[PDB]
Amino acid sequence: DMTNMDTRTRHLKVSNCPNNSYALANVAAVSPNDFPNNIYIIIDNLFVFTTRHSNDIPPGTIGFNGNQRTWGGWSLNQDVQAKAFDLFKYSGKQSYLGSIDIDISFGKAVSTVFDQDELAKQFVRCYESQIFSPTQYLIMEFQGHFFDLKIRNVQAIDLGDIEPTSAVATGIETKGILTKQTQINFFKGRDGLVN
Amino acid sequence: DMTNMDTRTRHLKVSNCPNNSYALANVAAVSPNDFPNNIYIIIDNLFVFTTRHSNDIPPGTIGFNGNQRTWGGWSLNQDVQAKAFDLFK
Amino acid sequence: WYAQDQSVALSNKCFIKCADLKALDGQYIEASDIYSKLIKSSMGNRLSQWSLKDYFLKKGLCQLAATDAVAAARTLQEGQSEDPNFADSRESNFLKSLIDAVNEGDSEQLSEHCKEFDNFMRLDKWKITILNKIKESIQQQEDDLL
Repeated sequence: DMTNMDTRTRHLKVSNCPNNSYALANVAAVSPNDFPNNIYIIIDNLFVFTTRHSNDIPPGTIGFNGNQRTWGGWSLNQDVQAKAFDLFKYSGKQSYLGSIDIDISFGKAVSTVFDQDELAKQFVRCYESQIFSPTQYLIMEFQGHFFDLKIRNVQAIDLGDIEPTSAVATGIETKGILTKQTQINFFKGRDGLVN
Repeated sequence: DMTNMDTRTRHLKVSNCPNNSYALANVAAVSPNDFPNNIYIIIDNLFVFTTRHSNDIPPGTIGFNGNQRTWGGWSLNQDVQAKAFDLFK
Repeated sequence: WYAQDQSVALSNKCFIKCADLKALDGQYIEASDIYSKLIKSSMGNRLSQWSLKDYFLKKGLCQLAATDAVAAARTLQEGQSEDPNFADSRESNFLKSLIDAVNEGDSEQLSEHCKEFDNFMRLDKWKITILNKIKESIQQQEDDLL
């Protein structure tokens, strides 16, 4: 519910993620004072994240896992400007994901065929109700195997298009919230090993 | 002694093993309120494990090591059903 | 106090050993900061050129022991762009290859690069301890990886 919330810019210094749970949640770990919980924030007007409260992160600092930092091109202890991001006001109507495409990547590799459905199920289960843009690196653990998941392309549609008429867009600009009905496609990883 | 036991099913979460020593121990580490000590418990009617009391795991959750997950093809935080076991019958 | 006395050389030497002890004792960020101080104080002097050639590498190594790969990357880029001699120096190439190996998380490749660096320039205990710490960080990463 974003009808009533502040959107002021706050200067937060990127830091190490506190533990693997927050990284596995695909959330920006922020102090309770910095931002409420489970709310969308955009940094640099480019990278959208969902806040999660963490008592180990003092006010004035933002916490990120490694993949998000590599995606953001941020160094440790570097300032970034973060504002509250409203997808509904931003995209207007292309606020849902019609089809989302992800690289799945693994020395511990496995050659067996991977059935996309379980990856889709567990991915959505872990990261439901989150704003997603293309080219996003993430870490996700499956059957004891750690994978890096790199969103290729996001197709953004409004809730109501029976036939998807929005082109599969690769730009960071397009954004949509993940839902069960999203057409999730997987292909070979950053590693190129996953079959 | 396995003659008497609560055989009722419980929904337990998969988690990282509490430490390497427990992974070596090859015992399902459970809280005292969960189930007795030194007794065989089956999970999904297929995966058998030996309970051992463990205060670090709260009631209602089960700890696993990577080998057991990989045997079961399970991801972390996965919800599974656990019951008592008796091989002799 | 040597900086207060305007004695460049005494301060530079004391800073070298100070950063050495700080990096070897686990305190990478402050040691790299002192190496940045050494770089700035020694920049533009033809007598301390060789020292600079070493400094950039040492700073990158310390920042890489602190799991800040981007920090070693900027340290290397600063060394290449600011110091022409270090740009063509084997130290710069060793630092890029260390950065690349840790980017891939390929401990084998890292071990190899230590071997070639030893092959032409015998490595010092300071760098061995730091690089062992980086490898063991790949191994702690491996422990995380389950």
